[PDB]
Amino acid sequence: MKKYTCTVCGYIYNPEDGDPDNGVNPGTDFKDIPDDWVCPLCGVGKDQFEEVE
Ligand SMILES: [Co+2]
Repeated sequence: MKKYTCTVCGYIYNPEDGDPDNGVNPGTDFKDIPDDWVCPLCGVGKDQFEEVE
């Protein structure tokens, strides 16, 4: 699975780690994260993220 970065603040979503404090368990692909989730650091929505390639 691919890493995704927040293009506003630089937070990296790592699917191996998830974001468990906000209910995103380890092993969750970015596409499967609920669409109301926001960047844990800067608070922007998923639409400001992009695949790290
Ligand atoms: Co951010």
